[PDB]
Amino acid sequence: MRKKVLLMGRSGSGKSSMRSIVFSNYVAKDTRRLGATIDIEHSHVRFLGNLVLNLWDCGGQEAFMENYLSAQRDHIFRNVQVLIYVFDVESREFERDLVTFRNCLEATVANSPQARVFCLIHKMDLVQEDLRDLVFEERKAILLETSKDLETTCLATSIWDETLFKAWSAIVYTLIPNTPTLESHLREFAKAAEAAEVILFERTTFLVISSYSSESNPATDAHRFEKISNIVKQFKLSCSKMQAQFTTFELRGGNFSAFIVPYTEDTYILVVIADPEIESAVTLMNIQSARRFIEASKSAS
Amino acid sequence: MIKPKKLSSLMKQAVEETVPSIMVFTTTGSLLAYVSFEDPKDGLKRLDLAKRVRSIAALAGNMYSLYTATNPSPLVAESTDDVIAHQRDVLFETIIEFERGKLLIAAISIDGAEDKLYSKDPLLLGIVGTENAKEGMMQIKSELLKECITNELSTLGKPV
Amino acid sequence: MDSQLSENLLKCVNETYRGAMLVRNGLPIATAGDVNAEEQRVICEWNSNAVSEVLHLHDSNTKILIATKESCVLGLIYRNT
Amino acid sequence: RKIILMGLRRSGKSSIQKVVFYKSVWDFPGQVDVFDAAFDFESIFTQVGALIFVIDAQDDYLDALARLHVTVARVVTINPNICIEVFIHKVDGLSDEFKIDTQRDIQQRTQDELADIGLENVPISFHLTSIFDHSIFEAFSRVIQKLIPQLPTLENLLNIFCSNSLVEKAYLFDVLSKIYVATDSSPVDVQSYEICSDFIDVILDIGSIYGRSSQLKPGHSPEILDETSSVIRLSNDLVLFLREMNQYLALICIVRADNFEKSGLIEYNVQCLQTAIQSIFSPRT
Amino acid sequence: RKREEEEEWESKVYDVAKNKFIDVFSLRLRTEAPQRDPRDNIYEEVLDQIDSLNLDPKYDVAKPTEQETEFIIRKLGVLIDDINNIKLSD
Ligand SMILES: Nc1nc2c(ncn2[C@@H]2O[C@H](COP(=O)(O)OP(=O)(O)O)[C@@H](O)[C@H]2O)c(=O)[nH]1
Ligand SMILES: Nc1nc2c(ncn2[C@@H]2O[C@H](COP(=O)(O)OP(=O)(O)O)[C@@H](O)[C@H]2O)c(=O)[nH]1
Ligand SMILES: [Mg+2]
Repeated sequence: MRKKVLLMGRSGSGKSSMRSIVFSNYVAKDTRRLGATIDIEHSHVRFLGNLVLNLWDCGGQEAFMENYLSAQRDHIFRNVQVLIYVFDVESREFERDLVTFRNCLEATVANSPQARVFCLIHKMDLVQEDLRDLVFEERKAILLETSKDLETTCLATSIWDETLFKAWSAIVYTLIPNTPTLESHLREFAKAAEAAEVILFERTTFLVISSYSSESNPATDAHRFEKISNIVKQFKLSCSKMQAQFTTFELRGGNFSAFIVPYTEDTYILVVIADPEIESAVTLMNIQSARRFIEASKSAS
Repeated sequence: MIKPKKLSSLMKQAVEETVPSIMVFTTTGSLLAYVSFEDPKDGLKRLDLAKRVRSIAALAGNMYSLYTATNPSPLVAESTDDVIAHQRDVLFETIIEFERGKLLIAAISIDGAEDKLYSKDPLLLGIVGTENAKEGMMQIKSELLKECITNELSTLGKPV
Repeated sequence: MDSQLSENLLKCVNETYRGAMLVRNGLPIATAGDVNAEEQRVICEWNSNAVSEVLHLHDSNTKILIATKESCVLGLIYRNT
Repeated sequence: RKIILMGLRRSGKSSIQKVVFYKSVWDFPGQVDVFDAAFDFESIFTQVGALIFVIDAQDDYLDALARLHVTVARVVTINPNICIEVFIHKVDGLSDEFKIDTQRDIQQRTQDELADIGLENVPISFHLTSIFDHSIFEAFSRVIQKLIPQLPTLENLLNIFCSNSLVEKAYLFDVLSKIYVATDSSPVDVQSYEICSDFIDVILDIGSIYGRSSQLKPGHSPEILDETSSVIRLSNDLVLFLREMNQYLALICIVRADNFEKSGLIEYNVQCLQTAIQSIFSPRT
Repeated sequence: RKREEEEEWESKVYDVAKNKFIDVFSLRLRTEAPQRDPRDNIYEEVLDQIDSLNLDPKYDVAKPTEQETEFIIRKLGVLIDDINNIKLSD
């Protein structure tokens, strides 16, 4: 199963930085040494087994993207699953960006009429904090006026905080099929194991595939998933400095207990128990019961 | 899936004055569930009791694991070698007597499957006694708790 | 300890048998009356072929009524005087 | 007692307090030194037991060495119980051959002028620091170990705990500053110290996310919370585990997973070490 | 005058924590070892030559009457029924 994802945007908007940080295990300080992307850099990402993401890291320069809409129009915009257009919020040519975004939208509608548009308004860390909301809603009122042709969500991203993983989790959540089945599986696992919060990650990129939070969840932060993803990616890089693979995490807090163990061959599961009376050794094989069940299910199938 | 509240309700009815604590743990000392005679109301009165029960289970699992590699069954009952071939025995009860208490470690033979929810470590039932406790009543309580926990854990391998 | 076994053990003790001693083949299960100053280990270690015996210590004056069937021994404590 | 971070201009002191202190440490500026009477230097230097001088390795340091020597003479004439440490800084851009030659040149230039002055009784230590590495945390830990008068008792306790429990390496971190109060007699690997420093980051961040109910109650917690204990098993037959010792301390130990099969005995020895540490650090008569 | 009392306190609590530890390395299978002292066994015979106590279990047997035998065989059967009538739930 191949999904074709377009990564378009203006010159210097930061598309290769997002591709390197999310998929190629870069950090934010290492993207300053990234060179210019000449034409299109095709990337194949093995994400959740049989599903393969075709990432088309297109060049953002003007002579490249005049060539994209004229000669390579049939090669690029045909069979497009997700179109990602990246907007630099510190760009002084936003009216020049809107016309090019309209041209890319017109080519995408004329070639692949069943596609989803994501407008990532990048470089939000260069905007001061109290102005970081009403500026973004200023652009979000424009692009949603522009993008009435297809389904479009606009997200404010930056590589120096947790919003990048939220945006890329929202991007790859639509590409994963049968997500109500995984949501029902996580709901039944949290009901069976008496867990407050069950979050399923990916093994390599650590993007949040699915999550389920019960009413007994002690966490009140709405941006906790991408924060935990950043935590486990930083610790995976710390383990990879020692040439070792992180396998299991166990915690016993004052009122909680968090367990990060591998679930499938391509996932990690975070299980949080809100009851301190439940020991670690009960939950650490309560997860293994479901792991043995899905191994027995996937052995026959 | 194992419900520790079900195990606590199952072991709460087998607790008297002479038997303060009944706990279920693994051979590595990892505690699963435990009960007590009096329920503490203070937080620290729960914490020191939980630390004491965890230390008791941690020492008792290693004290069971020291004796599990010894087979004294050929050194009794002089008969033919087929009887010795029928003597593949595993430890199932262990009673330790002190001045100010008694300890009983019994391995719970879990049914269902040989690899259902344990990786070659049987669950151990730890029964703590006192000076006025009697060891024969502890064996009856141990076999009742074993035959109830085994039927309770016979429905393991819970799906999704 | 069950309530019906407790009242049965209270029915064991009377003004004649001043002490009741319930024991398995090797381990005690229930005590009533004055069971102290030895007179319990000799009941626990006791084993014989027959089923009905009367035993008293030759360095004491306590006479014990002992029955054994189905791997369960009942001991009754009363003074020889 | 306080810690004074001396040095010259563009030596790296403000970046040190940005990395370590900003995630009693005082930063005197690179100018208006002890010859100037802008501050009561003799009153401050009596109450200060640790003096740290930051020396840039890339820049010329002979004027910095003369300022260091007159500052050492000033603080020895103030009090004889001060500890002097030298922080060789900005070694991130230097090669592996350059660091050893710079350390040898700085130590040979300093320890002979110490004999030329005549104050050979005082001990002066030398440290290789860089703000982009974790060597600044290790150097500040070795500075802090001199000020604590309870270091050999904790070190002997960690030695007998590592020998008894088959623990390869143990540290007594402070979780707020990632500075270890005590360690055992075995040397500190940088690959071990990086994962031991980031273990606290993972624990504190997950406990900040999910420790919202009770935890930070303004009046009082109705139930006393458990100590924060964690276990991480790695793929290279090594297990890292933490146990919260005090309100600000923790004990991270590195143990092989062959020796972590008997984790209950290690847990009992951790509890006995917790009792020993809480009885040492309690107020007494 | 007060630091030495603190040092003595730390020495005695170090001795307490040293005595309270568990030697994990001694707690392993040190078996399949050759013998060390197979000669010092004559102390067993020269101490247990007699030592005034080789005495059998005493329980000096008198003969029971049929009334007490009938009483105890009636009591032991219903106590055995009480034993096998046990239950975990009340
Ligand atoms: N402050 C800030 N800088 C960014 C962000 N994203 C990217 N950058 C910087 O902007 C540059 C963008 O270069 P690049 O990713 O190659 O642009 P591209 O050719 O459109 O892919 C990088 O060197 C980054 O250092 C961001 O979110 N915030
Ligand atoms: N790249 C790099 N720069 C450093 C390092 N240490 C210090 N610096 C720089 O050197 C400057 C030193 O300033 P500093 O002496 O601390 O300012 P002061 O405390 O006010 O005197 C800082 O602004 C840092 O940017 C290092 O290890 N690497
Ligand atoms: Mg690019």
